[PDB]
Amino acid sequence: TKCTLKSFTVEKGIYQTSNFRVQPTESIVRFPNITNLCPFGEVFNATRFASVYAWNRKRISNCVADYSVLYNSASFSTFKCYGVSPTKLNDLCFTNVYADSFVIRGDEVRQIAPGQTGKIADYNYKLPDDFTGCVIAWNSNNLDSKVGGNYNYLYRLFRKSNLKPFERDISTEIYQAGSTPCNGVEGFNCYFPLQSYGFQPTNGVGYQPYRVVVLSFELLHAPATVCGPKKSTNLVKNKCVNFNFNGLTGTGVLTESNKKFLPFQQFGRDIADTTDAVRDPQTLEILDITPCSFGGVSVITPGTNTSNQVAVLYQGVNCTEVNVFQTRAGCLIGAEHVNNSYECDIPIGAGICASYQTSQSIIA
Amino acid sequence: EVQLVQSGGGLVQPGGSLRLSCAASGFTFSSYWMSWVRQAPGKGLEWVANINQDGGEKYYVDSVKGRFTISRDNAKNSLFLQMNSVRAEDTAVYFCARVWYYYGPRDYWGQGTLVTVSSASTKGPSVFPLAPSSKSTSGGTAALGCLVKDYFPEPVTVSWNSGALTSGVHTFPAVLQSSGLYSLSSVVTVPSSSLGTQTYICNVNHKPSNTKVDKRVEPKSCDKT
Amino acid sequence: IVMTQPHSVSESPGKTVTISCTRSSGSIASNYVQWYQQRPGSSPTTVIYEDNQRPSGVPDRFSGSIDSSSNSASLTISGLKTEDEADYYCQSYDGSNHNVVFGGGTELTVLSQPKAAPSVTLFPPSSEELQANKATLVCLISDFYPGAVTVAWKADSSPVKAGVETTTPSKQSNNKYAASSYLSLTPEQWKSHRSYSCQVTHEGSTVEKTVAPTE
Ligand SMILES: *[C@@H]1O[C@H](CO)[C@@H](O)[C@H](O)[C@H]1NC(C)=O
Ligand SMILES: *[C@@H]1O[C@H](CO)[C@@H](O)[C@H](O)[C@H]1NC(C)=O
Ligand SMILES: *[C@@H]1O[C@H](CO)[C@@H](O)[C@H](O)[C@H]1NC(C)=O
Repeated sequence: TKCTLKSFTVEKGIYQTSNFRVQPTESIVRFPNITNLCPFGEVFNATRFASVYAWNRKRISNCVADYSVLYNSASFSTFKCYGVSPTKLNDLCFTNVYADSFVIRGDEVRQIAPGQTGKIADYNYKLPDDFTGCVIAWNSNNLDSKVGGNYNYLYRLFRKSNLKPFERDISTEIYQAGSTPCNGVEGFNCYFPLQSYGFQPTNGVGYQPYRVVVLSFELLHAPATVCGPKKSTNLVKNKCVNFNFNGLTGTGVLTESNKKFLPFQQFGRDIADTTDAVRDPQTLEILDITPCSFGGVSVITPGTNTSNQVAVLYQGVNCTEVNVFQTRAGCLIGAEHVNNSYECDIPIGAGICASYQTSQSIIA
Repeated sequence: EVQLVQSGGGLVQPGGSLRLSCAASGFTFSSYWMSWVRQAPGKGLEWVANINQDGGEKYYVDSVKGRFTISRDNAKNSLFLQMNSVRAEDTAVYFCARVWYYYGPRDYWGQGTLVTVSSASTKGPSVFPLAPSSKSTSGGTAALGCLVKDYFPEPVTVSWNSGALTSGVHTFPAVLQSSGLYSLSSVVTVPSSSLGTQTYICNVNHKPSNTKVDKRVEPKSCDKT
Repeated sequence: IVMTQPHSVSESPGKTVTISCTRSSGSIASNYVQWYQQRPGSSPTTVIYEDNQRPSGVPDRFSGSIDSSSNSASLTISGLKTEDEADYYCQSYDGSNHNVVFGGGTELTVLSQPKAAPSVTLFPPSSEELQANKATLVCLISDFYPGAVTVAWKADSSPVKAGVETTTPSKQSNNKYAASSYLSLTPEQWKSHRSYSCQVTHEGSTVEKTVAPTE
């Protein structure tokens, strides 16, 4: 009070000193049920693949691509990534996901990698240098043990032109050893650009169905369309917190209310265009919003000449969010409530006045 | 924050077995796999078995396939590993560790369970000194000690006169001979000045039995020194 | 399938010495490679996982790479000091039948004790244990830095090695060892050999000492 009034001796009265404010302690983040799961199931266990070179591409759109099902299973065999860190895939949003898939054998899993080129570097699907993604290759020897060794996934071999990153080597050009073109069926040094499958169940361990679904990522300037789910905290009530709901973000308490919103209605506003009601994302309960307690601090002093003990008056605040005596204008901390009525000496508000009487103590 | 504990076994025998319990606490025990890894004395690490979330799949190794039963109760957040028909090569310390993801390492390991198979149960053995006479009174480093043989447990802490004739003791662990025979021996350094001055009396500290018999050593002072 | 790994390795505080882990079948670039550290007398701990990356807490001196030449791996452990002298293991998921294969281990140590020749101290049997037929042979040696104890036994006429067994050394006060030997004896055949020599070639001399069986 002396610091604000710029003096050393003050007289009787109620002086304004400062303005206190309660700060939010914790933070609550609420997101609704995780719906619209990305259909990543059909990418692994489905109908047969077209061919090795004729691989099919499946783009990704706005969805919820959860990764807790890929690196948490045992049906796969290889999960070696190339700088992806699957432990943090739930907190990373991408825009371009390439769900390449084809059929290879057990010995061709090694030849398909950015660090090991060769047979699959210029004759079939090639991989770039960066290749932000993980290779998913599992042993498909569960029911792909048909008789006769059906060779329908014929991979094109001995091709001249090198294959491009994320492309297909579709070229019906016969193998020419360096002579005149035959333009026929295995003529003068001619070989049709096709190789024979047929990895029968009684052929070998290395020659087995090993359908691999190659997966990669790519970032662009477009907004994040594909990303994993988000987290959610526990609901708290009757406390000045900082809520972080789906669309709203602010501070204030979150108590119960008797208001009833329409099915489509989510938010809630007052006459002065201020947020005062919110709806729970997870459950169905209208949560009321009320700003936390603020206001100025006033002191009731009997004058530094007589004595030096003073009181404080937190104006407008309840006495639970701060001897103590709840008045109609705050909580007068530092005074006793006497029943005898006297003349008003120091005005406080709503009739209640203070004075320095008898052992000497501030009365209200 | 994650501090796992496990117990439930101090000694086993062929035929009769027990069930190891790994108490899961600290972290969230509802989104992680579990697997057991044992460690043999003087060897590396061996993968025992794996387990799914609650009851999905119980992957075993071809070594213990048919004589080990693993279980996991996701409700009470506990991991139970019951044994049956314990073999001879199963003498190893088992560790409990959670799996971050099926293709990753183990985040937090347990504390270890001393599960050993040993016959020749608790008995009272005798101690025999060394009596350095022939080529240890003046040749090389003069020293002497004791020898505890054929003792079942391992609580022995060989001292000298209960802290009255100590001059530097370097005691090394014993070794199993065939199935239950352990030969423990201690050694203390002597400055080669009190060989015929004060007779040494080695004392044993066997907790189960009472091996308080201080066997008198016989220094052959008339042969060499 | 087995994971090969060198048994022991020792050097002085200075440059780095990597630890190799060569596979036997399959590809090394098909799954991740982890390296655990097991302190003597406690539980193991993870140092490096996904060798191309490294976790927090562990200093960045511990590095590792992937060698797809012959399906092997390397753990370039830099900054060799006293707080890193422990054991390390190799691990990589390779078994298609849901089997986690581990390595063999290592004995990476440091060099702080000078070179010294171990003394040859043979202890003959006594009379108290020699009641009817009972005795032992103690050829405990001390004052030696390397733990690779290499001793021999010969009853003055033949290198008797039946039931050969050595004693495991323990860490002494100033980083020493007390590796001894315990060879099997003959209870009812003490008169077959009237002398017993203990030879040792543990990087030093080869002097042998003889004793008397019963006197
Ligand atoms: C296919 O694989 C998925 C793995 O994402 C698994 O959840 C599902 O049960 C499998 N079967 C079918 C019929 O989708
Ligand atoms: C889905 O929404 C309902 C509606 O309140 C809720 O009870 C349930 O807990 C939600 N599911 C999850 C997984 O949060
Ligand atoms: C202040 O808080 C108390 C305690 O909950 C409550 O009973 C009272 O209604 C609140 N308001 C006032 C003006 O006292």
